[PDB]
Amino acid sequence: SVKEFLAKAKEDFLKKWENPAQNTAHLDQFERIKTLGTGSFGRVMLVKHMETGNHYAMKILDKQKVVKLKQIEHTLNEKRILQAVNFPFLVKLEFSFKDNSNLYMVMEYAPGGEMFSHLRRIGRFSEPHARFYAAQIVLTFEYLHSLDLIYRDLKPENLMIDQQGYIKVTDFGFAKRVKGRTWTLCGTPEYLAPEIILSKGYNKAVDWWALGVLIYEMAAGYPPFFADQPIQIYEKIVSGKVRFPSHFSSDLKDLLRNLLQVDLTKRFGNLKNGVNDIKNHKWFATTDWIAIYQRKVEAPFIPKFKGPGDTSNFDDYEEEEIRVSINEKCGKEFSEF
Amino acid sequence: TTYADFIASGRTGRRNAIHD
Ligand SMILES: O=C(c1cccc(Cl)c1)[C@H]1CNC[C@@H]1c1ccc2c(=O)[nH]cnc2c1
Repeated sequence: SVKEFLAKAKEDFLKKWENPAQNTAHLDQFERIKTLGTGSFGRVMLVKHMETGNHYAMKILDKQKVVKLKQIEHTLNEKRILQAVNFPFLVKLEFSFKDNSNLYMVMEYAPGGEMFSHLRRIGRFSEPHARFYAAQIVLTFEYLHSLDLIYRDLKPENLMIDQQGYIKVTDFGFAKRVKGRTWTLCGTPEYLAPEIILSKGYNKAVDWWALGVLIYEMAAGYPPFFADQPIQIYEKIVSGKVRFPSHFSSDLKDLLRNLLQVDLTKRFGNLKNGVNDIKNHKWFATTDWIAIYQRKVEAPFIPKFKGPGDTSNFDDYEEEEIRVSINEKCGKEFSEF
Repeated sequence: TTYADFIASGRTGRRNAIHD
């Protein structure tokens, strides 16, 4: 059903895109519990919806800090896109609202924690393990790209593991709906396509370059381009000569040579055959793409569970009180949120 | 080894985005 869904999906997304849901909950409806992660101008907390008992992950963003770091349009992008999309491997936005000081996005909670945690701990994933995850990302990008959405921040830190061991892509902070090309220098250094670094203008093909980095990092335990400083990483990316671990299969290597491809006219995902150049690659020969979509494949790794509200798969973070000023801040800037 | 070089680097923890 990786065809029938896409058709109905565009019509549904466009309606929500053009008429976004707004102000669908209030802060006092949630018991805040624990910080699950942190960002440039906020944090994500585990919360319990008191009325239903459900647990959620609440993203809290300081309006003033968003403005100061000129992320207003990016933040409006994030919420407008998240409220409009629907796909098995995307976190759900359940509620959103704002108060005098903050913006709130209440999302689905992924008890399995971040892929990043597991990947660093174990060192690296086997190729079948990496393939299982990578298949979900390919399907997700097929979906997003069908909607003229670019994602622009793929990395293990932004991929949650759910109770069944399947991926939930989170963190739509740099997502953008764009027909044609765009120019913002954004993303994470290790994952940036050369087009981005060279400020040439770029398109959805940067996400497929990022898929190449992700698969490399999953199977190797380290990314293809690393250094101590971003500029040194950028220098390696633009030079662009990837070298593979000796344990990489010939098939994996061929796939990565076609994803980590500087030439847009040759990069898989960006040819006339689109995503099927990837789906049909020999490395994915064993993958049942429909089974993956239907979540009927046995996950390689099911996280250690516990009664909802358990956060064993998360790092501990310094807790801070959520202050709400008696005066409204940046109201005009975030009018449509 | 490349792995040992990665582990000795300053970028084995969570990586910050850039913007823009
Ligand atoms: O904490 C986070 C974050 C992401 C963007 C901005 C700010 Cl302020 C914080 C993200 C970043 N990487 C993952 C983290 C996170 C943690 C848990 C969940 C979750 O359970 N559901 C949905 N999104 C999450 C994001």
